[PDB]
This record gives sequence, C-alpha cells and structure tokens, in this order.
Amino acid sequence: AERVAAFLKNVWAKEPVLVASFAIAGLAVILPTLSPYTKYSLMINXXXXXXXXXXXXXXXXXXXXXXXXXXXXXXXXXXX
Amino acid sequence: XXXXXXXXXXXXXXXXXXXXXXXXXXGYSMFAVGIGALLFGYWSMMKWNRERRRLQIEDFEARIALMPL
Repeated sequence: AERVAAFLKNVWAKEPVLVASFAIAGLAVILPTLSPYTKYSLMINXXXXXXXXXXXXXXXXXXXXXXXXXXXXXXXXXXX
Repeated sequence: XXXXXXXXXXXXXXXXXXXXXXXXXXGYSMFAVGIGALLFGYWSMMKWNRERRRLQIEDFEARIALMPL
C-alpha cells in the first residue's frame, strides 16, 4: 500500500491526537446507517404522546375500540 | 598514637543507577480497559433510558386520563 499502510504509522508518530479526530467522528456517520438498531428508537419517539389524543366519530371503522384494554390499533409493546 | 578521619565506603552507594521503569501500564493492555469501560458505559446507561421510557409514557398518560382537569 502507498497511502493505507504508509500514511498510518506516521500519523500515529507525528500528531497522534489527529488520528482520533478522524476515526471517532468518521465512525459517528457510518454506524447509524449500517447497524440494525436505529429503526427501533424512531418508533418509541413517535409513540410517546406530547398532548392528549383526539377521539374520532365511529362510522365503519377497523382496529378501533374503547379506552379499556383491548386488541385495537397498533399500541407499542416493543421489548418489555 | 595519631587519630585522623577514617575512610569508609562499604557499598559505594551505587554510582548512577536507573530508577525509572515501566509500571502498571504496558500499552495495548490499557486500551482494552480504556475502550472496555466505554462499551460497558453505554450498555449500562441505555438500559436505564429504556426503563425511563416505562415512566415517560406513564407520565403523559396521566394528562390524557385527566379530562375534568
């Protein structure tokens, strides 16, 4: 190698802290795209309500029931 | 009899001896504990934030439940 192997040990010797400035900040962009865990965090952010939920008038509707615990809508129960 | 200052050397105090030596840290072994504490750090912290989510949804549920308010 002309740039991979040559410009690595010299960077560790001369100005060694500059290695960390490119490696840590670089991997900070790569990791949130390839690793399959980021999709879970987006769901809980949207599920947690900030304001009170609005009630709609019932006229031929599916997956919608009363306020009591029943199998209706989505309702998040991901990981305990 | 003549009495003067007597000569004594015994151990010679050791002429120029190095005391500075590598201790505790080796090099590669410190990174295994260093970055190892970081990986243990995030895993312990994020589990608490998932336990915070149990409290979070339950806190906002109180506002939805209270309509006479």
